Amino acid sequence: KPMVNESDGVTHALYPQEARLRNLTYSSGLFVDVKK
Amino acid sequence: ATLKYICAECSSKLSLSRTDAVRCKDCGHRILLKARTKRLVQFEAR
Amino acid sequence: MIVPVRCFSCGKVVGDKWESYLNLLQEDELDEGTALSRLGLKRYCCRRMILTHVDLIEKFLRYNP
Ligand SMILES: [Zn+2]
Ligand SMILES: [Zn+2]
Repeated sequence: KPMVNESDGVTHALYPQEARLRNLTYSSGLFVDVKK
Repeated sequence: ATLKYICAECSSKLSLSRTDAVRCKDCGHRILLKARTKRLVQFEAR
Repeated sequence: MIVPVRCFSCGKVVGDKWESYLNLLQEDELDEGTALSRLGLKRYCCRRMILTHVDLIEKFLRYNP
């Protein structure tokens, strides 16, 4: 679900209302089991 | 006696100066408004 | 979006009648057509004013600080 990885802070569970005001991008993390 | 900024959610008169981060006393919510002017304003009542 | 004080058309006061009207509906279980006549709103210029208002202010209030 949406997250905001900003330096000087954790990673906030981002929300619409805020991404708009802050000019961020209401996106999220893409993870895949890379096997070697 | 006075104030300056505010927290969008946990509406709490806050404020500070340069390099004082841009967070709040509790709510991380890094938004912050800038509460009204003291110089009262007047209006045409029409 | 709050009841208009006075009707655009003739200017007859109507700011007060809001709450009264909302009752003549809910409580006194009447029909708009009559509730309006009850509040003394004669011609359509005054009628259309109340009958049509959309008290948005309420959804506004429901926000927070
Ligand atoms: Zn806060
Ligand atoms: Zn009228």
